[PDB]
Amino acid sequence: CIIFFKFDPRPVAYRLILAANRDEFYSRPSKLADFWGNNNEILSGLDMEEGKEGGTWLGISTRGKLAALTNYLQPQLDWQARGRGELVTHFLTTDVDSLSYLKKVSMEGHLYNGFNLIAADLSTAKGDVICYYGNRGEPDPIVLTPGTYGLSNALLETPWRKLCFGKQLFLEAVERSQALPKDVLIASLLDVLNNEEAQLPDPAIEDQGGEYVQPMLSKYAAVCVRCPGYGTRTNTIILVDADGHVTFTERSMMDKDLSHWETRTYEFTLQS
Repeated sequence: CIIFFKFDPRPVAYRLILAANRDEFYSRPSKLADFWGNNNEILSGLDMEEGKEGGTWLGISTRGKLAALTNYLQPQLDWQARGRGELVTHFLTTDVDSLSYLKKVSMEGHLYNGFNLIAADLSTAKGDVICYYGNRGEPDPIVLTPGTYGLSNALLETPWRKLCFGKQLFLEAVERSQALPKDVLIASLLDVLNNEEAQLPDPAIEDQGGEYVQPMLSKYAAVCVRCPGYGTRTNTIILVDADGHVTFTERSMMDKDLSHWETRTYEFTLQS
């Protein structure tokens, strides 16, 4: 997976520009993004793996909650651990602020396989807040300062070459698009997320992934990952403009087919 986001709580301009790839085994059942929840207020794709249905990796609510998760690359997993898909879902469905929520997750981080979690509260009145915690890094969640961040399958801002390369492409796309309609920005960011140029060698990927990543290395080290049976299945763009207007674009691989894709774009305004 790889996520880039620029956030600016005091637009002088977008409050949030987010571009994310979900990398996963192509066999894992998923539902394309649509609204769900008791008031139809949550927008996200959904995991449909048997026994883990309703988890997700990225979502936003019309009340302004946003969260995102990436797995931490490991040579071996604990198959008895709690599933990570509930971490985003539980934030989106409850009324706990991002920092308090991550503090509670941190107390239980040892119950999951490795993960990175971003949780955000978007409030046109109270001021946006974005926090970060991962259970393979420091124990305390942090409150992020405004800026442009990258997150892949190490920790926040770990300088994997694919992260550094993707971040520069992301920033260039934002700059190229500045004086143009939002459709150009979204198009430019979809192009970034489909860049398959591997950034190698990467000793950091090799060290963290051990033997597991060796047969994947030549493809894993790109923004858009194309491995046998595994790779970039979803491209998601989320824009929040200064007025709280949200645009959510999800492009999804269909029928396990690299030539079949479906993209959905939704618009809504953040509610107070």
